[PDB]
Amino acid sequence: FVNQHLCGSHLVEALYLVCGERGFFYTPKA
Amino acid sequence: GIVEQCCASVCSLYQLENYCN
Repeated sequence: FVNQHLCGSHLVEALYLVCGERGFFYTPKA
Repeated sequence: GIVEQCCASVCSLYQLENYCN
């Protein structure tokens, strides 16, 4: 499908390909 | 969180959806 290999804020760009655009988030805490 | 999860081997969309708003 969209599936990839990379790191970081490319899984934002994967998130953008999956879920869509409009403000999209991140939920864990450390 | 999906910084690293994909930075290893290959990852699905349900992994990516998880985080999303």
